[PDB]
Amino acid sequence: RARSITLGNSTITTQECANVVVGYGVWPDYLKTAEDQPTQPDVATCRFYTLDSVQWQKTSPGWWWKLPDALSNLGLFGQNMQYHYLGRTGYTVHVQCNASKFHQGCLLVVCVPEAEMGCATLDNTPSSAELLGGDSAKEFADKPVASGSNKLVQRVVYNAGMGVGVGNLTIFPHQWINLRTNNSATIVMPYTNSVPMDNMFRHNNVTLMVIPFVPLDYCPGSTTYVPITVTIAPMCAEYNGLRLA
Amino acid sequence: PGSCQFLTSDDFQSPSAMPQYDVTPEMRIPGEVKNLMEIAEVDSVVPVQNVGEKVNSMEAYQIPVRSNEGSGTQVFGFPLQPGYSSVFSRTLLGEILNYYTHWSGSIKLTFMFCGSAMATGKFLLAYSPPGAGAPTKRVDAMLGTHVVWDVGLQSSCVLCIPWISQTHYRYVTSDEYTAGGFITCWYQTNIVVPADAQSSCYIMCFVSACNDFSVRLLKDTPFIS
Amino acid sequence: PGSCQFLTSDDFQSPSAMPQYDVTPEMRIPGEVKNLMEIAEVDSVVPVQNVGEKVNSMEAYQIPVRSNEGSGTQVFGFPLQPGYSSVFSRTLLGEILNYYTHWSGSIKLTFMFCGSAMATGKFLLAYSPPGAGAPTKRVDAMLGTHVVWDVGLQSSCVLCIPWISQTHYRYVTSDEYTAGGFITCWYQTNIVVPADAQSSCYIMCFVSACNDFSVRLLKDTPFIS
Amino acid sequence: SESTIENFLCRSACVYFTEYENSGAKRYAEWVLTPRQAAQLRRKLEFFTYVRFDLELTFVITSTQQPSTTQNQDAQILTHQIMYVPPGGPVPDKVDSYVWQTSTNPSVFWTEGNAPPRMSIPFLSIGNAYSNFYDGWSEFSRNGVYGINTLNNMGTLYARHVNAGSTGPIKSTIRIYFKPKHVKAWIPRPPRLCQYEKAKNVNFQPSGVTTTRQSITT
Amino acid sequence: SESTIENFLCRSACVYFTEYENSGAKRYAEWVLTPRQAAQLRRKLEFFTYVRFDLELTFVITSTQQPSTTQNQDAQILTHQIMYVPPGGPVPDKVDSYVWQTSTNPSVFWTEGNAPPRMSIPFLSIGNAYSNFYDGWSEFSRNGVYGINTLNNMGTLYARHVNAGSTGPIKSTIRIYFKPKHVKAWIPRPPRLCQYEKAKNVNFQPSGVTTTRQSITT
Repeated sequence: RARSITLGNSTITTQECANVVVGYGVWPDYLKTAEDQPTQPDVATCRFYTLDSVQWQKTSPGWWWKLPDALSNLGLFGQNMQYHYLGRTGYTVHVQCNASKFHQGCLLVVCVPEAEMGCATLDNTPSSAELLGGDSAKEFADKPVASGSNKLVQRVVYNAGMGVGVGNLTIFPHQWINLRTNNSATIVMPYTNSVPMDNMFRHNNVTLMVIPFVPLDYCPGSTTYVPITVTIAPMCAEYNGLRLA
Repeated sequence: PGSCQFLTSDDFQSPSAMPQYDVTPEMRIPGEVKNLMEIAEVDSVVPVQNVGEKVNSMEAYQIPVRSNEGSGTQVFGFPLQPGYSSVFSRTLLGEILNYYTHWSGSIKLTFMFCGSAMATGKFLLAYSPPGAGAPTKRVDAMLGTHVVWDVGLQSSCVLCIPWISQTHYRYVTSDEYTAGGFITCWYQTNIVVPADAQSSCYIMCFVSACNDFSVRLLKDTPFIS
Repeated sequence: PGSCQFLTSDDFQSPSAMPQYDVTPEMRIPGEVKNLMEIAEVDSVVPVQNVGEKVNSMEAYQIPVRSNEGSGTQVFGFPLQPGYSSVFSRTLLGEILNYYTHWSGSIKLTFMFCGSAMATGKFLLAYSPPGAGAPTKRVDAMLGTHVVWDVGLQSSCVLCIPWISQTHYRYVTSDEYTAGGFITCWYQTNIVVPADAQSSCYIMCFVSACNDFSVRLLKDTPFIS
Repeated sequence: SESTIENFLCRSACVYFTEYENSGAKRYAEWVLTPRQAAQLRRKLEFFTYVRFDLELTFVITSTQQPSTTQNQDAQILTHQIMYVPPGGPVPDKVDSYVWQTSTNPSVFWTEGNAPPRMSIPFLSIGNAYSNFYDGWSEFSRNGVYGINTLNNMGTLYARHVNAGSTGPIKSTIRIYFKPKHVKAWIPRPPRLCQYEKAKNVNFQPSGVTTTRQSITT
Repeated sequence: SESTIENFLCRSACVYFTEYENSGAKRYAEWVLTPRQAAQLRRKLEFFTYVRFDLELTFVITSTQQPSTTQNQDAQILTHQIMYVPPGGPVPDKVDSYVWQTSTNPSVFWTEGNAPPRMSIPFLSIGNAYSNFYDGWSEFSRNGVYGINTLNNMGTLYARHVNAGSTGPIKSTIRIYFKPKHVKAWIPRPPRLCQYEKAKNVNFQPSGVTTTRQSITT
């Protein structure tokens, strides 16, 4: 049997058992300086924003979506980021994947905080175009990016673009997806940052990475892809007060 | 004797360069690390197939399983020393253990069969005691501390190997360690798949730690050049 | 390590050069300063019209208001950073704030219309939020945090702008600060005077501080050459 | 017990070595406080995202007699001045500048032949924690460089010779030791794996996952 | 908290630098105690009308070997004497005078190579507070200069070489640090705005009120 979770206008279908993964044992609650720093909360912003689906094929390295940037163009969240300046928010990823019993694979859904990416050329830093992809996921690469006089972000799948071992990414809140057992993944991310409030257009709070460790395999005749689908809901988001004390 | 000398490892009180300056109070940031042992207790994917160009790719982690030509053939095998060993020296556990000169404890191993929901087989995970050598055949492996793992019923098998300790000083690289055990996998039965289902499937391994783990005499990391 | 060294910022006990000498007892002199914040809470006239030779005169302080050619035209405007800003860097508030590297708090602004007792008009004092740019027209200003100030009824209007903090390190001079708000004045209505009464009148501004003001990391003053 | 962060990140590490003279073009030293130059300490610090700590600086100053041909020498005792410029403070453009006298820069005078000079710097962030990793731009405009928050500024360190001791040339070397204190760390992250290239960025060259072996059954 | 006058007017500021030798015309230093010479500290003191405080004087004495051609040198350790002449006290006319021996002038002898010498002077006014600003004449008669009260006299400071160390020439520089203590301030007054000219008067050159801008709507 399935379930339905209605947040505002949106409604989404989920399994009775969802095994939610709270980020660091902390639920994304509100903020606990009077007139000097007034703050105003926004509620309607909370709702289920469904991003474009991505086709998972046999030759598919991985994907990455910056959580503040991805919704920077959709509904109130896209608007509020343009109007208010300082804002703090928490998230609830809902990576769902549908494939038959005759498909086989494995995916790692990991929420990485402060994922500072590397650059092909050691001398310079990556351009925001090759770093930020709006209304569309950014893909990894199998072979290393050719270095030269360019600002291409390093995108090899094994180094993960942060220059670490991709087998150790488990340290961060994560969840595996075995196409023979688990079919979805839920991760609740609290607000992780040095400051109580930060500018949302100049700093990405969390990064969502989905990398297939085991390649998708199927027999000739089955559907030749698997449509991974991501749903993001901003949680307990508050912004600065534009009033006058 | 022992005064008016600068010792790098000493704990004394120092005169503050800038006094009368109010430091910012602390806030609640999620996920505060108290001890390094907690990090070493998160399961990390283990590159079992670090053979040739497999390391410079993503197939190093996945272990290939083929139904054909496996009546009783070995699937994989590696010694049981975390730090100093090609298969475990780069995991989280191994990276924490490459900082200390003396470490003893127990290791947890988790295997996850990643294949179709319609594939069934059996495997024979055997644990060789430290002094004893790796088993030559499937029978030798059975006459020991084995675990028959059926992938139709359970999709994941967990082990808890004890008697794991430092085997050498500084840093050494060696296959078949004398004072360390060996974990090997044997094809008890072959992979049985129906029509229109891939019979080639892969496994994955995750190494963790346990409550009974000690680490002493911190030193320099050998991975820095 | 850390002894037999002279550190300029240290608090130790010193041997008195002249002991056995009775210092004169203290008396009651009026107006004892306890903290520098009290000084920063006295309203100071703000040179809004620091344009050209206006600074080297007395007309820098006064703001000129003309009834003619002001159906909806802007009267004045300036960013909201006290220290480091031509309009506020020389007031009492700005002079205290140019000693500290980190300061946050709220600013009080008072406008006093200085004209005949027979002149009536309206003004539209608008406050732009930090990120938002200064308003282009009177409508843009109205669709925000405005205060319609009628000079017939009230002769003085007071504001209390919050979210005021340090925007740069060291010392910078810049018009239109990115992380600071803008205060602008618009002619809602024109100055209506009877016969035998001057229609050209002036305004004045007074900047103060508030109870919620902090100042840390004292440094050198940049006005000394 | 030895794995607590207080016992893991509180080791006196040498982070800078230079030399200044009483004569010639080189006459003073400077070093912007930054902990990313020594890779042995950088790799340990990069196990966590946000770290909050205090610094205990120890300086080892040794002077050697430079080879020369100046006759009739008879040196006096050398006195050094180490001026620590706090964030947002004036910095000297030359040795005999008027910035060495400013009162808000806590300089320490030390006379040759005693216990080494040492001063402690408190948490200097205007925020609540230093950020080892930053996933943003320094400025809202495109001009701002990527991954360089202006909130991890620990200041700068200038050293010089208060007086020229003798008439001959003398070269003095200064070694700086970094000892973090009261260390709190949040959000642990995976080790480097790759080698370091620069001190300003996380740029790297793609490398293998681990070292190879003869076979999977070996 | 950092804005209390105790945290605003208690910074070690260098207020005097000179040099004296063991041979030649220059043989001693002198400096009438007065806090109006360093503009960085004068401008802070001039925020209040009457200030009452105590003084902690720190002297940094360093000796360099002057270039010379005297052969067969072998210096001994140098000893300096810093004599602080209290208000209304005898002052030396030469180095080898008989005023250096007087017992009411608290001189301090310091041998080269130790911690710097330091002495504390108490409130020396015969009145109840030092007057930063005076709106009167020093004397009832026209002879009295304007704005110079004779009640802010903090004394004078003389330094010399107790003995000539070697047979060669040596020049010793003395830096004086001013640290006010127990500071009480009354009647706050506006900042300087104009630049300083002399140390004895408030004379100034008329200047603008502030810096200019393009327009009133800018």
